[PDB]
Amino acid sequence: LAPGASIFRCRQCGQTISRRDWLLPMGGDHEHVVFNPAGMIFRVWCFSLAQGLRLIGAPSGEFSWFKGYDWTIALCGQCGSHLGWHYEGGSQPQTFFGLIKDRLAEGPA
Ligand SMILES: O=C1CC[C@@H](Oc2ccccc2)C(=O)N1
Ligand SMILES: [Zn+2]
Repeated sequence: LAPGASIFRCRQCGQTISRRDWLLPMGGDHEHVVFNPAGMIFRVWCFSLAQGLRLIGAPSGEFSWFKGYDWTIALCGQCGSHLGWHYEGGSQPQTFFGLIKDRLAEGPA
């Protein structure tokens, strides 16, 4: 009854992005802490599915945090906030989203 932790929205604008139900335990955990080559740390949650994003450019394998996957930058389709990455080109699953947990807001359906 009345769950308050069902939907993830863009923290900056409220755009609908994903659901707790769609969390994906990649390598046995949904949470992955990673750094980019600029040394920025991200707490990434893996989702099987997401919506309301805009995927920018073509995939790159360069410095992929997930073995066998190529990444594309995922912006909030509404406000342009960088919310994470779409991963593709791999196996089991072929694709998923790695979203930056602190750039989302969790709340009711
Ligand atoms: O899996 C990923 C996705 C983002 C990616 O960041 C950059 C990669 C190359 C150059 C600049 C940033 C990364 O390090 N790993
Ligand atoms: Zn947004």
